[PDB]
Amino acid sequence: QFEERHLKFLQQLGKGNFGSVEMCRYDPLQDNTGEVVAVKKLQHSTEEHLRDFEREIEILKSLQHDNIVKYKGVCYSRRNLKLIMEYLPYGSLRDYLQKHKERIDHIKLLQYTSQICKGMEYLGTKRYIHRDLATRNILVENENRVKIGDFGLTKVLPQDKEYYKVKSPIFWYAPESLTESKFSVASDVWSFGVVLYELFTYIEKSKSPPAEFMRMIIVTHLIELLKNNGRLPRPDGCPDEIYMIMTECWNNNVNQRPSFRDLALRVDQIRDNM
Ligand SMILES: Cn1cc(-c2cn3nccc3c(-c3cnn(C4(CC#N)CN(CC(F)(F)F)C4)c3)n2)cn1
Repeated sequence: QFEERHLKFLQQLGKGNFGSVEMCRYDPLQDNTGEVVAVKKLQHSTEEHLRDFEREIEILKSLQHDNIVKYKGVCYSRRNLKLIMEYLPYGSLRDYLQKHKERIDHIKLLQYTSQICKGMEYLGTKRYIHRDLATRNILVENENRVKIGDFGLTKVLPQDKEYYKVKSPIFWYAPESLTESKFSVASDVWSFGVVLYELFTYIEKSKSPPAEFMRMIIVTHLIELLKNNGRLPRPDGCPDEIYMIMTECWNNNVNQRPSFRDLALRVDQIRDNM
């Protein structure tokens, strides 16, 4: 339990469609000497958004893993519920890699890739489908650790099904998520391939998945493009096996995409060889 009176707004960290993350000092002693935390809150007073936010909070609370942002608790002002989590001083991987592209080499990129795989494999064991796997949702803990930092779109698989139908980051979506709104471990694997692309292009704005797909061309055009095996290009200086991994994640057939256990095995091998 966290007291609103002891939660001191420090700075804006990020913003989404219906939420925002802030850096706060949590100090019961009242002299700004306590612990710095990250706080997620909703933008406005809504019921459909609030119901989704409560489900998201219970999803995060249920997760305990080295590569998943740590849940700390909740803060009530009932409405207006706030999610308290650990603050990761280096911020998003999307921004971090854009800022330090000169200093980060392929071994480091493969270290981050492996950790994303491990975090994803753990989601799988819980039957959770992330649905929003992108570098913007990965946070940097330190130079040797990244964590999946947001679960706003995360769904729980039905007990008897390998997919969840929910009626959007379209440039990261698998074809069946675009055509049939079907989300699975396999569509999270497709999105992982897009993350691998993002990392090996060092977040070059002109080479981003929206930039590239729009040049190759909206949901209707993207469906046709993917059906005709239009794909993101090979990033400049890409190691051969990393491009083959991307290609395999992007198979139109759900059943021919690799597993997260196997991606972790393959990425660790490519990294060890270099
Ligand atoms: C120096 N520095 C540190 C940070 C920092 C630290 N932390 N520690 C926890 C979370 C963050 C974040 C952060 C930024 N964006 N995000 C999100 C995407 C994701 N992970 C979640 N948000 C979703 C919505 F709540 F806004 F809806 C966007 C999170 N930024 C920014 N600059």
